[PDB]
Amino acid sequence: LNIQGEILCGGAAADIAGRDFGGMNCVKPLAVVRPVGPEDIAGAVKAALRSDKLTVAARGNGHSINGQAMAEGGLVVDMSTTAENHFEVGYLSGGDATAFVDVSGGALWEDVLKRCVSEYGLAPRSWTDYLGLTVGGTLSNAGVSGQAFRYGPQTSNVTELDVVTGNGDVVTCSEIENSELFFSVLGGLGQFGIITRARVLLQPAPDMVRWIRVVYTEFDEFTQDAEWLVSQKNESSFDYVEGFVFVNGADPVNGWPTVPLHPDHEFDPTRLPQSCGSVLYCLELGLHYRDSDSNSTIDKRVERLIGRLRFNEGLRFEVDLPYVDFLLRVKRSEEIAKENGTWETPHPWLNLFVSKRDIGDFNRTVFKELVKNGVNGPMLVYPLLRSRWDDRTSVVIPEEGEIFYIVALLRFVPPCAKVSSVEKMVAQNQEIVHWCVKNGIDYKLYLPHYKSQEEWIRHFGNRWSRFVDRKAMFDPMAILSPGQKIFNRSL
Ligand SMILES: Cc1cc2nc3c(=O)[nH]c(=O)nc-3n(C[C@H](O)[C@H](O)[C@H](O)COP(=O)(O)OP(=O)(O)OC[C@H]3O[C@@H](n4cnc5c(N)ncnc54)[C@H](O)[C@@H]3O)c2cc1C
Repeated sequence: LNIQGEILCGGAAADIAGRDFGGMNCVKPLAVVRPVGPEDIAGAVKAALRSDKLTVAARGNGHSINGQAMAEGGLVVDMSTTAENHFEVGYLSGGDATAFVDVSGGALWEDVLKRCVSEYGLAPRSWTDYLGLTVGGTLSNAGVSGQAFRYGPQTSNVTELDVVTGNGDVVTCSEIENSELFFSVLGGLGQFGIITRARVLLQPAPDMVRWIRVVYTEFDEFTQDAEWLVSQKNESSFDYVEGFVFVNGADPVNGWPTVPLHPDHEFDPTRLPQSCGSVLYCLELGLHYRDSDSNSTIDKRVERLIGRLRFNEGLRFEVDLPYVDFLLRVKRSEEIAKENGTWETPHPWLNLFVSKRDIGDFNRTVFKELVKNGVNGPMLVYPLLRSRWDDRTSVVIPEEGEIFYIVALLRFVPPCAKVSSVEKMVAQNQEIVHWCVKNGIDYKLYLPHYKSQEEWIRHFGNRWSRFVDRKAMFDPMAILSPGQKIFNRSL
């Protein structure tokens, strides 16, 4: 290995690369690599290829839950040291997106957002909720948030990547050049190569955002309205659709206090009808607009667009704050988080896609019964449109329906809870997964984590052969991101 950066063994370095946000694994590698670029990364890969047991896993921000970015006794590539390696904007006359910003696979989304807006007036159009995540990390899964119904997830918003494959080759790919690789890497859980650069689409950045949260007590009403809103003609309705499932109680972390947006308007439960479940549903909406716009004009447009929603009057919270605060709103929960001690404890989260034909059986038992007291955080569930997603990528979504729902229990661990707590949480996630498999629920996990081949073959379904062909082509010794646990390293 010939590297310009600094390698670290043991101590705090190995310690950190041995932990993640989920807090359930501490797998130590032989070393941590700091690549000053693609060659240092290819060096790491090739060392593993000649070696007897070393593997190779790129790390982004560590946000993962189950150790997918770890390499027991192998190499971890600290992509963090390649973050500022790219920032080149170009225009697209091809209609659709305006420009692009070739950015490093190691760049963080929040920093990208700031620089892009604080010097150019352009922004990517498809995001994730949390921005303290890397470009390569989210592009290796899908990158989903509230703009995906309109623009697809982040993997649908890249037009070129530089990748260091499991063969050690440093390559640039797109739909045209080295295409099978391009599509393999997108959503491919780090299995076919490390993403050092991505060509991320940019649209003109909006000025402002009207942030809305309204409340429903009836699911099929909340779900019918949500589907109706995301099914509207492009740019005729909102620019953000979200929402969750909170408990029908005062629990400041699981209940109605988690709904309002600003401190001067709180949730008055005396507006809820007597015949509502132990849980209510919030619909979360975001409308983009320019600061030159007259408030009376904007107010009239919002009423127009919300005029056909069946929520409950008197339980529709809203605020108008700048596009950038609206996008870093997750920093608001990261704060309460640290203030309450759980931002630091284990997070045995649950994330999944449950197609429309099956989301119904989910609110029935899961939300209203299994986790009716909440999981100590948000419980999202917004609809999406399969049409926006390209089946050429390595991504995996439900088998049937032009509309599927993204799911995700944002489980936290109160500082009090015994360690037995995290076991019951994991156990309950496994149970939900069991309940879905046993009832033939067409669900698939997002950020999937399985420990057996038979679970991975089922998850990939008819695309398992393709996932195997791509592996045999781009990482035949199976040295890449072995922590995903889909393929075992070569003997
Ligand atoms: C509270 C909370 C909220 C969340 N909200 C969202 C959300 O709104 N949207 C969303 O999409 N996700 C969300 N997630 C999941 C989260 O996005 C991921 O764990 C996180 O983005 C991982 O990102 P990372 O950048 O740290 O990379 P990693 O955790 O390191 O994960 C990416 C996988 O890719 C590999 N990898 C890392 N960098 C590269 C690279 N450059 N090239 C190739 N492979 C690489 C890793 O080894 C790993 O196997 C949330 C998680 C939590 C705990």
